[PDB]
Amino acid sequence: KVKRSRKAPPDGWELIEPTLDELDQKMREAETEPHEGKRKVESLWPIFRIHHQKTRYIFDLFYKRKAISRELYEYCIKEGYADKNLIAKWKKQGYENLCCLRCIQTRDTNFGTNCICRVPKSKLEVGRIIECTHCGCR
Amino acid sequence: SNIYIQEPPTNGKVLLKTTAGDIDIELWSKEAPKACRNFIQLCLEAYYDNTIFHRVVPGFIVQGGDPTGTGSGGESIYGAPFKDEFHSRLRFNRRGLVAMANAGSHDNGSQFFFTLGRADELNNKHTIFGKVTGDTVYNMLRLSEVDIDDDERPHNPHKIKSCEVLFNPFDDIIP
Amino acid sequence: PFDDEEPPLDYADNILDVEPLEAIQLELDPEEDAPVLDWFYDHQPLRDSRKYVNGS
Amino acid sequence: VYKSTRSAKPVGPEDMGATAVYELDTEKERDAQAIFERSQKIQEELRGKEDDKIYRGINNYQRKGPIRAPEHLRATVRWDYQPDICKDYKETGFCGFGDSCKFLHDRSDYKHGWQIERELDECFICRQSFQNPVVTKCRHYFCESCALQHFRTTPRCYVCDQQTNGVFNP
RNA sequence: UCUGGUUUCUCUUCAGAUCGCAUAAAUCUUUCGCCUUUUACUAAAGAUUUCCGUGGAGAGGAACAACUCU
RNA sequence: CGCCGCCAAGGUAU
Ligand SMILES: [Mg+2]
Ligand SMILES: [Zn+2]
Ligand SMILES: [Zn+2]
Ligand SMILES: [Zn+2]
Ligand SMILES: [Zn+2]
Repeated sequence: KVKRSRKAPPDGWELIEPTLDELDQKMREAETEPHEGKRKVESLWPIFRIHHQKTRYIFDLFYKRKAISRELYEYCIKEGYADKNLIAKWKKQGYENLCCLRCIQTRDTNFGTNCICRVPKSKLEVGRIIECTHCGCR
Repeated sequence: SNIYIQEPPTNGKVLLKTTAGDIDIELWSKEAPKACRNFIQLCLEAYYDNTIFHRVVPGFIVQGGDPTGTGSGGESIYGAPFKDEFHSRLRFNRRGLVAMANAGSHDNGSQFFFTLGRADELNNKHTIFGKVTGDTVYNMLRLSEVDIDDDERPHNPHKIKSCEVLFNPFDDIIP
Repeated sequence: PFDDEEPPLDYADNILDVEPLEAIQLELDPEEDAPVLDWFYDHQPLRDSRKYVNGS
Repeated sequence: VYKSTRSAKPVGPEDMGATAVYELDTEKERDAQAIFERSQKIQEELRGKEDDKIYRGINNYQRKGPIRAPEHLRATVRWDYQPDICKDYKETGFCGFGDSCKFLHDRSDYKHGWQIERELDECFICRQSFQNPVVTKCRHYFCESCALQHFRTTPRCYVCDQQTNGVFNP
């Protein structure tokens, strides 16, 4: 695959290589299929979901578990297996169960506000199974 | 020149011997990993010995890969049939192509077919995973005789006597 | 390089895993090109270094 | 049967057509530009010699002409379907311009290319069995007793009322 | 002992400096050269803009902001 | 001391 860093990266990359390879294969399988049945945007939900779970895997691999080093963490950010600005949003106090970056953009919404995905369910009304049209669910 | 072969380059080649002659099938292992994997595995298991060609539609298709000879016997080495793997550069615009035979959804096993012409009705429906090197395509053009007795299954169908593997990437084992 | 009635190669499943072969990549020897050896072939020559460049 | 060579190399070149040579005309060392270059060169070398009569060839007694094709190129071909036909001379027989019209003056109304393209893509009287089927003067195959009862009805035939004239044969 | 700040992202007008150590097109008004009428034109001057970028300035954050210039 | 490299509307009616 494309590595674009000529690094021959250090430890530990051999233990995350088949896991992230399987996540890349499932991301290709979520990219490949046609849009029949999936209406307009719900074919675009699982690629956001799998990038979220890949970034969360690197997130609790480095911050929570403290097993992988900082150099290979910055390497995985620089290559494309993780984000740089999204983990800075996960670093903040009030939220780390975030969907993706399309609910924080207050001018993506024409009414000048955040989405309904970033709302606590206990203060929202009781039974509604609402899902974000930009991000996918909550 | 202006011939424009219009196909991605191949990787991996196998030899297949029938009573009609020798066929050197070269595969697209990169553009179709699982189908080529199943094909090289069933060639390495010597699974296609005594396998006959049970369906001939002249000018359109000639089907093989059935150890039973009825048109429904297909057993992959995966336990379950695998997915369809399509490509925009791999279409049915010519003869000499090899594709897994399908019956609707993601159902592909040992059951495959050679092409005999223009097959535009099969586009985005079957998994192309290989072609045949020319100077040997007439050994499979001898497979299309009008001796069929029915829509399929002629009198004496040709059988595969051996299946050699000339190049073998992603090393596998027979079980 | 490619004929008519052909889509432009569909860069999702063609060469996404294919590595490039080789660029020009002139071999610089050490002890004569030693300060420039680490960064002469880099799309950003100096970007994340406040000693030589301004910034990003 | 066509036996194979048993090799791992594929069917053709590795570049898949990236070095098309376009050798339709005369090749590089034999082209007229190369002949003119050789003639010009040997006229540049032999200068102090004054008629040494080894004569060197035909053109050497003392890049224009056939110019070399670009070897790295196919010409971008287009199908010029549109004809220039004198319609008023074709379907009518009199063009108003006479010989001053720029078009063809053709009258062959044959098929064009696109038309070929979109054409290539696609007893009885009693209604019983033949109880002795027997004939009359005028081919009318009747029965025996049924035609006897028919003659008892009318002296003529049944299909076209032909004059049987008492003539009834097998 | 007190004094205490480089980058990145968004508005804010001024530009008179080879604003850019280089340099595109269009319009008008004239002179030409191909020209049948015109758009495509030729190439010189005069004067306007458009456009790819740039210069210094007011704020709001964030990025090691606490390393430390003072 | 070495110009010059060409498209279309103008015609087979509405
Ligand atoms: Mg007029
Ligand atoms: Zn969220
Ligand atoms: Zn999201
Ligand atoms: Zn949302
Ligand atoms: Zn005319």
